[PDB]
Amino acid sequence: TADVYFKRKSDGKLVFTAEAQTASFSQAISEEKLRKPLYILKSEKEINLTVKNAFFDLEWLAMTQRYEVEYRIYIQFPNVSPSGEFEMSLENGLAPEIKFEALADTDTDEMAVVIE
Amino acid sequence: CSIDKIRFGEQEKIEEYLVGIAEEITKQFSANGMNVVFYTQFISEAKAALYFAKYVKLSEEGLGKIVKALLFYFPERDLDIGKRYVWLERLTKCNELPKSIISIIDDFLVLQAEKHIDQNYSEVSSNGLYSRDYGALIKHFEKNFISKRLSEITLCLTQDKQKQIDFLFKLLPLLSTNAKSHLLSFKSVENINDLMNGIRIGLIDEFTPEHEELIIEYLETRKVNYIGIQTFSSNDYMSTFGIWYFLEEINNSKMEEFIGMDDQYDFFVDPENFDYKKFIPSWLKNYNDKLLGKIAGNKHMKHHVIEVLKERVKNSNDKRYLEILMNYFI
Amino acid sequence: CSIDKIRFGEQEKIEEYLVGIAEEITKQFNVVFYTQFISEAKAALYFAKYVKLSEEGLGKIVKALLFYFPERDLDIGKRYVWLERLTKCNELPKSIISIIDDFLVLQAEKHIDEVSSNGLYSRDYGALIKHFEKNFISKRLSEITLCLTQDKQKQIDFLFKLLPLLSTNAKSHLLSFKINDLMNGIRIGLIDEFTPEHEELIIEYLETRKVNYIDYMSTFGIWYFLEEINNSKMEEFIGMDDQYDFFVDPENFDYKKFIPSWLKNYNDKLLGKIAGNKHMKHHVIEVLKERVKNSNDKRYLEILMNYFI
Repeated sequence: TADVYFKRKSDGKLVFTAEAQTASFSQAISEEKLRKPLYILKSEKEINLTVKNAFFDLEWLAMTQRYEVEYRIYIQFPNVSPSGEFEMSLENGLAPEIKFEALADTDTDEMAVVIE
Repeated sequence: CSIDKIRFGEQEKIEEYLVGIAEEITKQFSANGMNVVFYTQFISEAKAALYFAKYVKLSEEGLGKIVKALLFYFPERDLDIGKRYVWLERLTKCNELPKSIISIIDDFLVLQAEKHIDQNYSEVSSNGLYSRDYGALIKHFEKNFISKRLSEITLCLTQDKQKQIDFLFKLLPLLSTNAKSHLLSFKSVENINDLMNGIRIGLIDEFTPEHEELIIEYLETRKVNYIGIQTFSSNDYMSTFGIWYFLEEINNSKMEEFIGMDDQYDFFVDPENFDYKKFIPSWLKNYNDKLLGKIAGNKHMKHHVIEVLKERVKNSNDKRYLEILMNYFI
Repeated sequence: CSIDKIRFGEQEKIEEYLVGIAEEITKQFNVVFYTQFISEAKAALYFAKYVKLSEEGLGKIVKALLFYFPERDLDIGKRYVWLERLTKCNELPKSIISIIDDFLVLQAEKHIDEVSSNGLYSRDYGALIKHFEKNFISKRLSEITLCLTQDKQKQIDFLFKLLPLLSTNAKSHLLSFKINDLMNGIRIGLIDEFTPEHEELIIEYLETRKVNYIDYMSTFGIWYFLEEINNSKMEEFIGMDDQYDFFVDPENFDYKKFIPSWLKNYNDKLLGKIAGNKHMKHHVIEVLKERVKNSNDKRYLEILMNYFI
C-alpha cells in the first residue's frame, strides 16, 4: 500500500503515479572463472521494480502526441528505465502493470539512495 | 534447476534457426527503421533466443553473424551495453573465441570510442558492466592483442575531449605502448574511481602514498558527510578498503577511526567486535577463491561463518551455499 | 517446513475443537460416516503436536486416543507416534501418567491370548514413562507381577520388557523366572552394570568366534568405545570384522574399509562421543563429506550440521 511518483530527470514534471507491488534486489556475482592481481570485488548488481496500477498524467499525454521515481519513510530511486513488454490476452483486458529497472551509470557507481 | 545438465541434440537445426533470426534482425535495423507492430511482437523472441543460445555449439560463420547482429544491428532501447556484454559472455561460454569475433568486437568498440564525443553522453548499463569488461575479455581470451584504430585515435587525442581520455584509460591493455604513453601523458590519478580503474586495467600493483592519501581523503569526506540524517548507498568502495585491509596488502593502520557507519567494513578489519548479529550471508557470495581461503585461514571467525553457513544451507535451497561450505569448510 | 516454529493464535477455540473431536470419538463406541470421520480425526490428533492445550482437555484427548480408537485404523506404534507428538509441546502431569498406566494394564489383560509397522510397543511406553518423573511405580503392574504363574509365558514375556516400571518386590518374581540373555537384559534394563560373569560370557563367546574364525559381536566393540566394559582383554581380540576394528582401535583400523551405513545406525549420544573423541575425526569427516557430495541421502548433512563428527 505504497504510492509511486514517476517524474522526469530534466524537470520536476510528474510522468505519472502508481502503487508498486514488488521490488527485486538481485545482487550477486558473475562467472568467477572467466572474469595476485589487486582485488576489485566483482558483482552483478541488479535492481528491478514492478507495479500493478498506474494513473497517467493528463499533461504528458497532452503534449507528447532517463527518468526517476519516488516510492512512499520514502525512498528516491534515480536513473531508471521502463521495460517495454506487452502481450495481449483473449479475455478482454484490467490493470496496467509496468516494470522499470535500474540504469547504472559509470561515474556514480551507486544506484539506490534512501531518505528518512 | 541446473540447466547445464541437459543435452542438446540436432545442433544444426537450431544453428540455422539463430542464423535466420540474426539475418532478420540485421535486415530490420539495417534500413527503413523498423515495423513497429512487428518489432514489438518479435523483439522479445529474438532476445530470448539469443539468451538461450549459450548452450548450443555454433559454427564459425554462425556465431560470427550472431555476434555481429547482437552488437551492431540491435536497437539500443531493449538491451543496454551491460546486458549486451553478459549476452556475449553467455554465447561465448560454449565456443572459444576465434579471430573473426575479435575483429567484430574490436571494430564495434571502435564505434563506441567514436560515440563518446558529447560530454553529456555517457554509456549506461543496468548491470553496471561496460566496455572495460569487453577489454577485459579480449585480454582474457587473447592475452596479446594490440589494437590499431584505438592507438591511432589516441595518438591524435588532445586535452579537449575528456570522455575520450577516461574511456581509453579503462581499456589501456588493448592500447599499444606508444598509445599507452600518449594516453597517460594527459592522465593523472585525481579521484578514487580513477584509482581502481588503473588497478583493474593492471597499471597499479601496489599502493604508493598517492593512493593512500586519496583513499584516506575519501574516508575523511565520508566521515564529514555522514554527520545528522543519513542515506544508504551501494557504491561498494568502503567494503573494498576493508577487504584490502584484511588481505594485508595495505599496511596503514590509520583508518581504524572509521569503525561503525556500515557493515562489511569492520568485519575485515576488527571482526572480533563486529557484532555478528548484523552479518548478512550474502557477503560470502561476493568474494572469490583467494579471499575465501584467506578468511578460512584467519580462524578467528571461522566458527561464526560455519554457523551461518549451515543455517543458510539448511534454510535455503540455492545449492550454491553447499558448494561454498564444501570447498573450503569455512 | 518447520511447523513447530510457526506460531498459533486463538487457542481457546482450537482446544475446544480438539475436545469436541475427542468427545465424538469416545461416544462413537453406522460405518459410512466413520469412513470419512476417521481421516479427519487422525489428521487432527497427529497435527495437534504443536498446540498448547489445557490440562482437563489434554486428559480427554489422551483417554480418547488411548482406548476408543480401534486397531484397524490406528496401530499401536502409530498410537505411540500420536501420543508422543502430543507430549512434545506440553509435558504431562501425574494424571496422564495414570491414564497411560491404565492403558498399559489394559494391554496386559489383552495379552492373555500386538502389531506395529514401525515396531513400537509397550516397552518404549515404559521408556517414555521413565524419561520424565523417573520416580514412578506401576502399582497395577506390580500386583499382576506378583501373580505371575510359571505356565503363562505370554504375560511374563510382555511384562519382561517392562522391567523398570515395577518395584523391587514386584520385579523379584520377574528376575526369578527371566549371550542373548545378557543383551536383551541390558536392552530392557535388567542389569545396568556388567558383573564379571557378563564379560566372562562375552570373552568366551568371542573366543568361540576366534576358534571359528581360522551377530551381536559389534555390541562388544560399541561397549568398548563407551567404556562400559573394562576387562582390558578385548584389545587382543581385533580383526574379525571392520566395525569391531573401528571401535576397538581408532588408528589401527584402516579407513578404506569403512561403510557409512553404520553411521546411519549410530544414535545421538555415541555419535557425539565419536565427534568429541577426536581420535577418528579426520576420517569420519572425510567419509561424511564424501557421502554428502556423492549421495542424495540427507542423514549425513544433519550429522554434520548437528555434531561435526
